[PDB]
This record gives sequence, C-alpha cells and structure tokens, in this order.
Amino acid sequence: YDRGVNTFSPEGRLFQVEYAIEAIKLGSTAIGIQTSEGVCLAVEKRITSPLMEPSSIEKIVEIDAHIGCAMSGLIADAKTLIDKARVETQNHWFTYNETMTVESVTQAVSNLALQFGEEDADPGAMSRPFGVALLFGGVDEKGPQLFHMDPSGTFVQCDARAIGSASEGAQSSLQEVYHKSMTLKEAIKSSLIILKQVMEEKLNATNIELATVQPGQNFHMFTKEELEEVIKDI
Amino acid sequence: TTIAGVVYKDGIVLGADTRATEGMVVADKNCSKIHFISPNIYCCGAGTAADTDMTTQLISSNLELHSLSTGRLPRVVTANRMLKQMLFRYQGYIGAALVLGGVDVTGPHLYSIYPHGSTDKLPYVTMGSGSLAAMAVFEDKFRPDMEEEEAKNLVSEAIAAGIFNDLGSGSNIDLCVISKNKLDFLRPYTVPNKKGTRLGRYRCEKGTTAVLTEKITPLE
Amino acid sequence: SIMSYNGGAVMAMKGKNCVAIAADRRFGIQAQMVTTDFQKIFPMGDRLYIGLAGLATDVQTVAQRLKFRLNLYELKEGRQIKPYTLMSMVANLLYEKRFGPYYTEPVIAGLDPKTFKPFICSLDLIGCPMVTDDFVVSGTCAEQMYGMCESLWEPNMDPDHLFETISQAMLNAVDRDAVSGMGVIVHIIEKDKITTRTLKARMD
Amino acid sequence: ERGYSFSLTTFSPSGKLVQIEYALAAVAGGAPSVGIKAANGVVLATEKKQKSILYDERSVHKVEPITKHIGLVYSGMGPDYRVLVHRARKLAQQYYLVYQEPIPTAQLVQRVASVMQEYTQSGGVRPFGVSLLICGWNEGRPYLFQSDPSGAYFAWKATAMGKNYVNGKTFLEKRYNEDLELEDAIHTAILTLKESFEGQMTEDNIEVGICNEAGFRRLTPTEVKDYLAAIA
Amino acid sequence: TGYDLSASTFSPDGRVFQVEYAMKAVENSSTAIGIRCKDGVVFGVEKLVLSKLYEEGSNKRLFNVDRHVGMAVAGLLADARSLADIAREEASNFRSNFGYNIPLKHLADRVAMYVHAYTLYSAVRPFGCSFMLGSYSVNDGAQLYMIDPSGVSYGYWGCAIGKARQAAKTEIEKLQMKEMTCRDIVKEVAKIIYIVHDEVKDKAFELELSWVGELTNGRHEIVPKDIREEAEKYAKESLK
Amino acid sequence: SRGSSAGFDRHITIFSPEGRLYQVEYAFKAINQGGLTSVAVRGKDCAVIVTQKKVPDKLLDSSTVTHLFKITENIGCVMTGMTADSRSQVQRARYEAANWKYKYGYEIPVDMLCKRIADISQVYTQNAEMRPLGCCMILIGIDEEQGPQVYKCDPAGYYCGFKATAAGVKQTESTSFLEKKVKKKFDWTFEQTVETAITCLSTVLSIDFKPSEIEVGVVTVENPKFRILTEAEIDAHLVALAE
Amino acid sequence: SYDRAITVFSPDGHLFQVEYAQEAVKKGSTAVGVRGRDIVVLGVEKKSVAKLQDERTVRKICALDDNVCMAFAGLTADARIVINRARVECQSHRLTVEDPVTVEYITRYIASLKQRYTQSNGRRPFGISALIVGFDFDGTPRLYQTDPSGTYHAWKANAIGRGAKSVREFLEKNYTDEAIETDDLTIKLVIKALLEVVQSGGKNIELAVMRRDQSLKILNPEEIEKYVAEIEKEKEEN
Amino acid sequence: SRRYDSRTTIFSPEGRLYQVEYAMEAIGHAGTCLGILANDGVLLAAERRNIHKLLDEVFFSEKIYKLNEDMACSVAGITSDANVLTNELRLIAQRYLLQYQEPIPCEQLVTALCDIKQAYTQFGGKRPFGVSLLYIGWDKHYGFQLYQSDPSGNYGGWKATCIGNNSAAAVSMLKQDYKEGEMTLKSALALAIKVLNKTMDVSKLSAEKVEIATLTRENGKTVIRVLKQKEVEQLIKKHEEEEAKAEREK
Repeated sequence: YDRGVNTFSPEGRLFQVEYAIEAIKLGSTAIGIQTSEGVCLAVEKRITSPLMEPSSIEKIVEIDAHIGCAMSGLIADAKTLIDKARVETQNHWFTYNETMTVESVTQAVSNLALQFGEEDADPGAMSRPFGVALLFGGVDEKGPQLFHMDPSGTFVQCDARAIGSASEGAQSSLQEVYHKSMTLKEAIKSSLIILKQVMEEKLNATNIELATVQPGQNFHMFTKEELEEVIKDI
Repeated sequence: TTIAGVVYKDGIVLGADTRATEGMVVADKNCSKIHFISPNIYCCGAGTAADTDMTTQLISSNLELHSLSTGRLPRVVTANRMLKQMLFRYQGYIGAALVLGGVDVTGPHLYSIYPHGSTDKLPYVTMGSGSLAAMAVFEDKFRPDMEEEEAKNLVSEAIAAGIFNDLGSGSNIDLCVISKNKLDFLRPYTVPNKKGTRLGRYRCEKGTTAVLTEKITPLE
Repeated sequence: SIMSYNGGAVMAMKGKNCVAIAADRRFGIQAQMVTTDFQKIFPMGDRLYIGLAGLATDVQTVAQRLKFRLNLYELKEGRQIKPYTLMSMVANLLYEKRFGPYYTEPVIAGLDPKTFKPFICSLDLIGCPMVTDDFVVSGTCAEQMYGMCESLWEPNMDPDHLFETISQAMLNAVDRDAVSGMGVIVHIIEKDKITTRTLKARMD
Repeated sequence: ERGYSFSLTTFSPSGKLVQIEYALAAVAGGAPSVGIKAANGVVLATEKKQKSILYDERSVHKVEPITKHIGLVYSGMGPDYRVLVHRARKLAQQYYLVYQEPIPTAQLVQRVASVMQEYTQSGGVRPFGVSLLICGWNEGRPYLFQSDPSGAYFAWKATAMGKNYVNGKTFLEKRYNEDLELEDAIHTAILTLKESFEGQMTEDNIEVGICNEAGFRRLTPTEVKDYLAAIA
Repeated sequence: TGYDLSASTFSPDGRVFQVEYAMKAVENSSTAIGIRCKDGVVFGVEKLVLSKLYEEGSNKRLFNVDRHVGMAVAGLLADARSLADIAREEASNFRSNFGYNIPLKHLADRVAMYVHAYTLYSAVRPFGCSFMLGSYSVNDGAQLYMIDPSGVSYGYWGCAIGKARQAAKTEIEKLQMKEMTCRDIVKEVAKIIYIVHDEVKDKAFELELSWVGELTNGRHEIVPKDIREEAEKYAKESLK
Repeated sequence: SRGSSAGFDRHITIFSPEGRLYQVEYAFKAINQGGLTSVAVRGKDCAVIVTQKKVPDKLLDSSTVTHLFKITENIGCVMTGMTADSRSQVQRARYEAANWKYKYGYEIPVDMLCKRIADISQVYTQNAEMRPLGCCMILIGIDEEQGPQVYKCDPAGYYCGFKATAAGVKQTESTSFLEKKVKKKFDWTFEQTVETAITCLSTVLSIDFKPSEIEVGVVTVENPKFRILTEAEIDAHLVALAE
Repeated sequence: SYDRAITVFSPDGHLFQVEYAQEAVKKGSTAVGVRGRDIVVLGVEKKSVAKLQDERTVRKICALDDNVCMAFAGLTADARIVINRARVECQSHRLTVEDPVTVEYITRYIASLKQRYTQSNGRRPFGISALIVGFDFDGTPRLYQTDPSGTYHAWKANAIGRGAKSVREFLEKNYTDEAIETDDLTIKLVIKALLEVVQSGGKNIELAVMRRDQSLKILNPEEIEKYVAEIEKEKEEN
Repeated sequence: SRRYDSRTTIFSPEGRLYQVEYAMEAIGHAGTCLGILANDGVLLAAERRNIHKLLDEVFFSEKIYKLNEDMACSVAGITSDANVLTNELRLIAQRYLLQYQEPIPCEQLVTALCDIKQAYTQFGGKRPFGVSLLYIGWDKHYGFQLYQSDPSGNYGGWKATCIGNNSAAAVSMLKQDYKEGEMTLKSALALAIKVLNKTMDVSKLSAEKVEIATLTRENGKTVIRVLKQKEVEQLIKKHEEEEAKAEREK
C-alpha cells in the first residue's frame, strides 16, 4: 500500500529492513559462544502455557553434523531458510566430497536473504525480507566458528553474540564475562548464567534449548538430564 | 482425384470428378471437390480430402472476415497468398493440391497451388491423380479467350478423359462458372456413367432372418 | 493395420424416412477374442446414433470426448443435436489430431429432430466428411460391406425391410471376415421409436 | 508492456458497479439507436449525426454485419464498437469453422457477453462503452438481443438506446404490435427515429438494416428515402 | 499529483510533466555542442571536474556508436551509456541484416522511436539524456541529428544541449557552418565552448572534442592530441 | 485555489462520473499542444494535404524537418501533436500497411489502414497502463472504384470519411472555412482543389506564408504514388492563388 | 501476473495482515482439541444450528487419513482448500514413502504452505488456525496447532476460534494427568470445556474422537446428550 | 501502480472482507431464489425482475440453468457472472463425467465451484463473483440434495433455503411450515408459493414475475421440468383459494 517493497528512507536505508530488525528484537532471546574447544548455542523457549509441548518448541536446528543454528524472530519463516541451508550444504557435499564450510553456508544464506520484491524476478519468489536473526555455530577446518547472520544480509563472524528480546545489554555483559581463552565448559557455564539472569521468567529444563558443536564430536543437543547437570552448578 | 480449371473470355470455369476413394476401393461417388469460398471464389482440392476440406473452410472463413471488414469483394490473390503461406508453414504436410479460380475487381484469375506452398497463375490448370489426362486435353483443345459454352465443353471433356484414364476418378462431373456478373455452380453437370438395374431382384421379408432379442423404447 | 489391430465393422443405411445402423460386437486383441458383448453404437441423441470402428482404445476415447463436447454444447444451446452439426463437430474433433490421429473411422446415423429426414455420414482417421444417401460402412470389413450394400440397398425402404437388409448385410459381411463378428447389434431409428436387436450370428 | 492484474471495475460498498453505470451514462450520451421485431424479421435503425457536411457521411458505416444472417448496431463509442464487432466476427467465423453451420444469434450474443464479462472482471482494461442491438435469423425465426456494457443480455422485441432512451422505449411499447409485418416494423422504427431525431432526419442521416429468412442486409439510401417518404 | 507522476498520463491540458522534468534534468547538466560542416561533424562536450584526482577522458560524454557515427550526450551519464549501447546494438543489427553500415538518418529515427517507446508506459520513465549523432558518408555527406529525451530527432546545422545551449547557438550563428572547413571549425567550437562555459559557476572544467567526416575516411574518431593543444591555444586567445 | 482531484478519474483513463474518459479527452488538446495546423482536402480526382512548415531556428537543417511521411508509395500522411508520437504512429502505419500487402497480395486501402490505426489507438484508450498516444494522423490515397480518399484517425480513435478536415490549434477555424467553401462551391478540378487547400491555410491562420514555410503532399490519378511539392510548385500555386 | 506484495512489514515489524488473519480466526467458530493418553478428541461448536440444514456439508472436522484429522477455526473456504491440499500432501507422502503418514510432518508442510503464502507475491495467507490430531506409528497421540503466521506447536490440549483464550486458560487449570485416562473422562472434559461456549450444550455441538489407529468416528448425538446429562449429574453432586 | 491499485484481494483491519460483504449486500437486493426438498423431488422458485413487455422471453428459464444431466442451478445477482459460472460448472461436470463414466455428484461439483470461487477471492486482484448459487440435484450417494453457496466460497447443505430480499423472513417461514421427512411435492410446492408471495410482498405474486422448476427421479432418470405459464397461473389460483379458505376459517 502506497509505499513499496524497494523503497529507501530519506537518510538512505530500507525502513522495511529497519522494521525487520525491530521484529528481531521482538523475537526470542538466543545466545551463542564460540571457544577454542567448540561452540555453544542456547535459546529461551518462552513457553506460553504448560499445555504446549516443549518438544515442538525448539529454536535450535541442525544444519549438518557439524553445524547448529539458533533462530530469533519469525520462527515460521526461519524454517524455509534452514531447509535451504541444509540442502545447499548437502549439495556442496555431493559435489566436492567434503562438508560445506560454515562461512560458505552463511554466505549462501545471505545470498538467499534480501531477495524479494513485487515485480523483480519470477512471480513464485519472496515478497518480504526474512525476519529472523541467525547464529550459525559450527566446527570445520578453521576450528570452531560462530556467525551472526543479520536479516539485512550483513553476515558477521563473531566469537559470541546475544540476540532477541534481550539482545543488547546482555551481549555487553556476556562480553565482559567473556574471555579469549575460555574452555567449552566455561563457555556453556557463562552462557547459561547470562541467560538465567536475563530470563523474563523462572527458567528450567523446559524453558531453554541448549546445543553444542565440538571439534571431535558432532552437533549434539543437550538433553534434560545433562541440562540439569550443567544448570545445578549455576 | 481429377480437378481442372480454365479462364475463358469472361471468367473462370472449374470442374471436378466425384470418385472419392480411400485405399483402393471407391468410398464415395458424390464428393464435393469444388469448395465455395466467396461469391466470386471457388477452389478444387485433391489429395487428402479432409485436409483439403479444412483448408478450404479456413480460407473461406478468413476471406469472409476480410471482406466483411473491408467492405470489398474478396480477391483471388489474397486467397492465393494466404494458401501459399499457410501451406508453406506446414511444409507440405497438408496433403492438399488446389486449383483456385475466381473473379475479382482486377479480373478473372486462376492459380495452381502445390501442397508445399508453391503457387502459379496459369490460364489452364489440372490437378489430382488423373491430372495428366485433363492436362493433355487442355494442351490439345485450349484457346485464348474462349466462349462460355466452349470453356464448359472443354472442361467437361478434360474431366471425362481424366475419369476414363484414371483409376481414382469418375461417377460424376461437377462444374462451377464464375464471371464478372454471374456465378453458377451446377454439381450434377453431366453423368456420363449409368448403372444397369439388377436383372434378378432378390428381396427378403421378416422371418427370413433370425433375431435373438428385441427392445422397443418408444419416443415422443 | 492399426485400425485392424482389434477389428471392426459398422454400417448405416436409410429407409423411407427411418434409419438403420448396425455394428459387430466382438472385442479382442489381434489374435484372441476377449469380450463378445462390446458396445460400438452410442447415442449422441434421442434420434441419433454413432458407430465407431478401428482401434478399440481410440473408439472409447473418441466416444467419451465426443459425448463430453456434445453434452456441453446441448446444455449451452438448449436443443437436441442436429445430425449435420454432430457430424461436423466430430470431424473437427478428429482433425484436431492431424499429427496424432485417432485410428478410427466412424459413421453417424439418425433423423432430423424436426423433419425426421434420414441422415447418414462417414469419416476417416482424420475426419473427412462423407455424406452418402444410400449407405456408409467402415471397419476392417469395408470391402465385404460395400459389396453387400451396393446390391442389397434400395431407396424408400420400410423399417422392417430395412432391418432385414441391414441384418443380412452384417451377417454375410462378418461371416466372411476373421477379425470381426461374433454377434451383431442393430438399431432401427423410426419416426417414433428405436428397436435394438442382437442377430443370431455365428460366434466363431 | 506489463499489464495491470488488478480489475479496474470494483464492487462499491452498496455492490453497484458505479464504473459500469458511468459506462451506461456514456452509452446514453452517445448517439441513439433503436431495434424492433416483426412476426417474420428484425429491423435495426440508427442515426449518424456528423459535424458539418465536410464529413463524407457515405464513407463510414455504423450498422455492421457479423454473418449473412446476423447484423448489429451500437449506441456509444465507435472505437469500442469496432473492436467488439471485429471480435464477434472472429467468434462467428470460429464457430462456423468448428461446426460447419451458421452461428445462432443467441450463442453469438452469449459469446459477446462472455467477452464483456471478461473485460469487466479482468485487470488493466476499461469496460466497453457501447450497447449492442443485435438482429439475427436462424431456424426460420427472428431474434433481437440487447447487450449492455455490464455484460448481461436480453431478448427484446423492441428497444431504444441512447438519449431519450426511456421515452423511446415507452413509445415503442405504445406503437408495438405482436403480429406486425416487416413493413409495419420499418414504419414504427422510422417513426421512433424521427420522433427522437432532433433535427430533421435525412436518408443519409438514417441507416437501417433488416434481418429475415433471406439474411441480413443494409438498406441503401434509395429505398431508405423511399420508406421515409412512404412513412412521412 | 496525477498529472506529473508517470509518463502514461496526460495533464488536464494534455501535457507530459515527466518528460518536462527529463528536459530539466538534461538542461541543468553540462554543455555539449555539435557543429556539422560541409566536410565534417564535430562535437565539443564540457566535462565537470569534480576533483583533479579524475583522469582526463574519464566519464566520456562522447560515445562511438557505429564505425562512422558518434554520440555527444548530456543529462544522466549512465542513461547516456545505456542509450549508446542501444544505438550500437541497433547499428550491429542493421549491419548484420543489410551488409553495410547503417545510415545516420535511419539510425537516429530508430533510436528516437526507442526513446519514445520508453516514454509511454508507467512501467518505465523517460530517458534523462539528450544526444546528438554525427556521421559521414561518401554519398550523403556530413550528417548531424539531435535527439531529445522525448524522442524527437531533427537534422541540425549546429546544435547545443545543456545550460548555455542557447548562448552557444546564438553566438555561433555568425558562422556559416553549412559550407565551412572541419579543421578551423574545431577551433571555433573550442572558442564557443570556452565563452559559453561559466568559470565562476564551474571553476574546474575539461573539454572532450572529436569529429567524424571525409578527413576521417568516414569513420568516427577523437581529435588528435596536437590539434587538441592548438585548438586549446586558439580558444585561450579568443577568451581575450 | 483548492485544486482538488476526483481520485483517479482525472488521472488515468477510467470512466468519469459524467460518462467521459478524461485522459482520452485530454488528447484532443494534446493535439493542440503541438502548435501546428494541418489541413487536408480532396478534389474530384485528387487529394491535397497542406501543412505549414515551422522553422523555430535556422540552426537546424530545415530540409530534414519535413513532417510529411510516405506510409507507402501511394499513401502519404501528416500528423499533429507530439512529434515523437507522430513518428511512432508513422512507423506503426508503415508496418501494418506492409503486413497487409504481404498477407493479402495488394496495397492496403486507406479506409482499412485508418481503421487498423484507430483500433490500435482504441487499444491505448482501453488499457489503463499506457499513454494514449496524443497524436492525430491524416492520410491520403487514390482508390479504384471510389476515387481520391482522405482519412483521419485520432487518439480517441473515432475516424470518418470526409471531403476535407484539419487537425491542430485552429482545426475549428479550418472546419468553418471548409463549411463556407463547400456551401459556396461544389465542382472542383485539380487546380481549384489545390487553390482551395492553400486558401484554407491562408484564410484561417493569416500568415502570408513564404514558399519554404509549408510542406504539401498530393495524390492524383495520373501517378497515384504520393508526391510532395517542392519550392517551385509551392511558389507556382502561391502566385496562382494571389493573382 | 498478479504479484503485488500483500504481506509486508509494517512499522515495528508487525505483520498487520497476520494480525487481521488472527482476527478472522478469533471471529470464526469455536473448536477445541485434547490429546488424551489413549485418544485424541476434537470438539466444534456447530453455532447457528439453523434447522433444515444438512450439517454434513458444514462439518468442520475432517479426516485426512486413517490416523490423521483436523479441525479448523477461521475462513470456511480457506479451510476447505487447505484440507484439500493436506489430503494431497498426505497421499503424496503415502505414495513416495509407502509408510503411514506422520502427524507432525503433515502439520509442518501445512505450516510451510502458510509461510509460502505469507512470503508470496499477490497472495494473502490462509486466515485459519488448525488443530491437527493424529497418531504416530507406535500409536502415540499427537495434537498440534498451527496459525496463519505459519507457526505450529504441539499441545496437550488447546482451543481455536471464538473464545479460544478463555477455553485454553480453563483447560490449562482443569487438565490433569489422571483426567484423560479413559474416553469417558476425555469426552466429559471436552464437553464441559465447550459448555461455556455453546448455549445449547448438546445440539449446537459436535464431537469427534480418534483412537490408536482405530478408524476415528464422530460422536453420536445421543451420546452427546447422555454425556451432557452425565456432566450435569456430576455438577449436581459437586 | 501502488496508489492506483484497488487491492481487492487483501485482508481488512477488522478481519472481514469488504468485497464479499458488498457482494452479499448486492445479492440481497438482487432477485429472489428459493430451493426446497421433498421426499420425491426438489423444487426451485426463481423471481425475474426485469419484466418489461418488450422482452421476447423465449428462453425456457432465465436464472435457472441445467448444470448437467441430473443437476440444476439457480443464480442470484449479476446474470453475466451467472452465465460464465454456469457454463464453467457444465464444463467441469462433463469433465467428471468423462473421467469417471458416472454422473458427477452434486457435492463434488459444489466443492469444486467453491474451491475456484475461494481462490478467485484469495488472489488474482479482481473483484469477486457477486452471485449466490443454489444447487439442486440427485446422486447415487444421497439422492435429492440441495446446497447454497456464497461468493466468499462457503457452501452449506440445506433441506430448504432462500436468497434475495427478506431472506430472514423466508427462512423463518420455511422453519415454521416445512415438514421434514414428510414434505410431499404438493405441500412443498404450496410452501414455495407461500414464500414467493410473502418474501417479496411488494408487487404481489404474479405469473410472469417468477419461474418455477421441479427436479424428480422417475424410473432411475432425473427429470427437470420447468412449469409453464399456465402452471404458474394454476399455482397462483391454488394459493389464492387456500389463503381465502384459511382466512374464512379464521
């Protein structure tokens, strides 16, 4: 209506993308920490009612055996991009007999991002930008890696990033409590305590989803017993 | 399979046989090989009869639209050019060889059209399987600016020769004369071949044949 | 040979003002007979039947598509089909597949809806109109049927003599043919009724 | 060329297609025309009021045939009438090609109505600004059809489109008979045309077509003025 | 609003304000002049030096669209480049379809038709560029057609497009350019362009000058450097 | 002073409340926007189009600004309004005439060419996504069985056959002159027809035009190819009318 | 050719079209779904009973396969087309896998369809929220709810349509593990949940139940009547 | 195009759809249609508004059409939309007949039409078909059965329903005077006459103002009979006689 999908602002930027970033902060809180011993991802589930099954509420998804992803925002819109990323990784494997690098996965996700319009391409295409911020944690030949995918397509490689409802402030506190020589146990402990502090509600094993990628082990998602084991010390 | 056309002093005389056969046995003795197109355009078709009929129908419709839009009488030329281009687009797959006769504003015209799309304006044209007999008759007894009766007799003799010297034409001759003024289309122009009656008539009555079941469903 | 792949025989002649249309009933592969009760004459109107001969699949598909477009036309227009219009429409349907022709040579028989004047016509695999006053035949039995008709048919026949003539024609044309026969179905469309009969033919 | 995919014609809050109403208003503002039925045929009449005589009123035609048995006249915009009559001619020719029989007038009017409906519900187009009076003969019967820019149609024994169209309709109702002849139909049509001509009709200013069992044919000014003289 | 939003609508009077704004966008740009003589067609275009860090000959407003046809542009330079690409594509198509170099008259007619075709639909906007095409032929002579952003092409003994176009035209009227000599006309073009250039308005400036004609063997070319300095010296002297 | 607009009724060609098409009727004055008047007449055996040649500046090659276009050998035409639109319509008319020639085997009749151009214009009027080509074309020819012919299309598309008409700023004044001339004299020869054609422009616009200030085309039944008068013929007709 | 972007981000990244679809869902009819330990039950308010009407055609509870069913809340026509598309997806999966369909997979692809209609050009999303009941291979009851925004989540019990929030807030407090042990208790829970919505209680209501791969059937009107009588019997003693 | 689009295929702030609301409102003031079910048949009563004496009225029926061999339809609203809808319905019905060699079930055909109408509302950018449809038919699975559909794409199965002016009054009359399971053709016809007289009280019941149709199943054959003008006069006379008798007994 009136304003188009390819309209900038007087200062020279897409207010549609600004609205998407606003929807990002409207999204659920997620945290990602990359260390030398792997990478960890966590997210607050934001359980509406106890009747809702915690199993279907999972913001962390496996892209490959060495890549996990944390999504914040339009979780419904994020699954299409997740499927595209997984199929692209598997195409790269099928073509080059190797696991696709996390950075290339992020670049391809950026390629898919910000590809929409009214009459600019085939009609069976996107109309709106993706409204989901992503954290791609993974392990590849460059050791553990973590990438902040911005819905703007401005992909970033970041050691640790917090996104969602409590993105800012919490990210600064995580940086302050974050060091350049932390172990994986230290990383998960710090992420868990920051998430617990920033929780809008009393959290437990049914309020958070935790996952990790290790240099040796594959992408493993923390079940309830290990979640309780790691949260009882905090 | 024996059609012919000629231009005489006034206009065009077209003629055709009637033995429409499929395979090798006669399928029909009353084929309409002289298609109407316009009140001043007729065309004789030979070859695949279905293709010829569809072609003539399409050309008649197209010239109907053209003439009714332009307020003018249709032209043999606009018909010949359309036939040429349409057949050439199909590369002769339309098994139709045509003799397009007519009378237009610029005068009487006769055209020979080949299925591949080639056309030629000739004073006298023959086409079909029995085309050679009629062509010989024309080469032998054709003159420029002939009278109406002379043209009619010449075409009749040509069709008779094609009928009697080809194994795919006969049982009737159809004639159509177009002039600056009058259009005549006499289908049973002359029937040179008759049928003797069955010397011994053999008929049957009910009870001669055996029937298993009867089902009457009266209608209204 | 594709039209003889399954075999077939259909005919239609005219009476004084009535019509007779008859067809063989054998259906099977080139070698073996599968069914002896196959229907080859289908009603395109209350006073209008159509017989089809040739490849059995093409017969069935052409009949279905014809009934499709005919019913659509008659529902849109509000009058029973005129036989000439039906014949032209089916001829156009066949011609639409000039490069993919249905290996079927049909015939159409019936009466004028208002005049009751007999009408019979024939087509080919492309759908060439062929209107002949005396009779039209089609199928693998074509030569036998033409020979029978061109001596058994007379003008201005009463319905009963018409039935006898067409019955003898089918019987004596299929008993001398190998890829057709095993029962003959005959439809006599008179001014105010239709009679459907099965002839006592040799089943082999 | 892109092509707008949103229909310019839209349902008003009351549901009335006010755009179609404006099209009918343009029809009324256009030149008037009349159509009438007899027991054995149809007569269409209309007036062609040009500017001063510098226009060759003979060169252009308003009554147009579709087939040998169907003619029509319009009230409204000539640019729309030309394309509409051209498409109707194409439809009649296609039907004749398919079924080897002349187009029934009812079916032709149905096709025209479908075309108008496609225009009215499609995007990027303008509804047609004409009303068609269609005369046809088939199966030994006359037919006269009103077709509106809204896309509907009716079989009307008599009709009058254009300026003073309601009064023309009332006048036709008063001067219409069930079993009149073609001569009476011509008398009535010319009487209505002179009652609603506004400016002393002439044989050039009146163009009439007649459709009967012999087909459809447009009367030339000779017999036109002959009938005007006989009718006074 | 409604009468100036797109090129597919008339003003209540029947005007095209989008095309008028395109005319404004081509007027406010730098000057570009083209003078045809009996033995050649010359172009002198004025280059705004945004900074001295640019190269001479950067962002040329002179394109070589055919083997013998030049193109002096004014307005949006990206749009001018696109139009030069379209012109050379049309020249290539004509050469392929007819075996010889396209004549300038038909080239300009086709290009103007294309420009006008992109001034009819709301799905596009009128070009923000005007351009003069000069060519030479053995049988035609020296030819010069100016083309508006609206899509109108006319033959011009001498034309100017830009800010000081009218002043250039008026002062060059003293020249009887229709039977003049291309070499000296180059120097006179340098003169006229120097006078019509406003130094106060644009302190920094450059000139791109070229010709096509019989001295070129009928193939479009840029001015040789030596003639460039000599014409520059003549223009400096004429500045007085 | 409160320049309100009724939505998009006055903005794109959609049906106005008064049963009008505002962007179609704007084209009538878009014809006037050109500032040029073109008047065409037909004789008993000839048709002459006379159009004043505007020379806003000597600096353009006035020998190459001729606005008379030959659609075919025997069909000439002249247009009013946007010159780019005029060129586009001339190109389209040439394309359609050639297509008719190839598809139908004879030269396109002028009435049918005008009808096709009018249908093309009605395409623009019907569609709501294109400028409706605010330009008017008038074409001439020689037709067998009907004589010399002049037709005129329009952006609206409503065309008609006519003895004489005009398009431009003073088309109404030229129309008045044609009314008075047809009511005064009827029998026209070639020289009388050309003299009346010159008299129309002279009386209507009152310029006392120079020989180079007009461009005139003629079609005659001696060489039906459309031929343009040069300065010699222009001066001859000028002095003949003056005397 | 129709490709106008309908679903665009308003200020603050709020999909106003999604909000309006949610409003249509809320204004639509009332449906509820419970996932008992053995069975799954759907209950739809047949509001405006409007006698002389064949309710079979308006039934808002439709079975997709022998182990999957759904009840919608929102637009009836969009619900019908989505049910047709879900029949297509279930049959396609059955063909390409020759295994029984999966409730979660069906709900997921329906959600993907909704998200494609939110991300598509010239299209608007499906203004319906769907409760999908079913059973997995091992007979595990499955209850999922998907919204026009495209998000789907598994629920032990929930409600959609008119009064959905009130019904779900009542169910979250009335829902206990031992209260869904048997079909009688499950039916009574659903009936007492919908009683606060339906005025008639027994004749403007319809109940469907699916057992562990046991050819789900719709509850009989006599059963509904006697079970409303039973819940009144519980009410009088409590 | 953003400003000048009509965007008729989007939502509304309050969740309704103005285009379908306006279509229904236009249908309300459009003509009157009524469908009723009897134990041996189904009856339709359609009211024609334009009744000028200039009509040729040669058609068998105006707003009542025959979708296929065993199903009839009554349209309400824009007749030009009605014609294209009806021939599309005939096309798809014959398509099902071709594909399955069985008469297309009425529920099948109604569901298909509602699918296409819903999609046309869903997208395309065009104004929806502002015509209500009322379908009657006979099938192997349910026999006599009638549905009412809406331009929004929603349909329902009814024993009897009316569309047009005074729809609530008409349906109240049906709910009051319809004998479910015990409605013969005669009593159904009388109720239909009552409704035609009452739901349009202005311009009281007239023979030429309405058209009456019946659909029955005789000898396994679906027969659709349009009651002639003499028949409609007989209905009017019977209604007048029964009303007079009821008033005199009152």
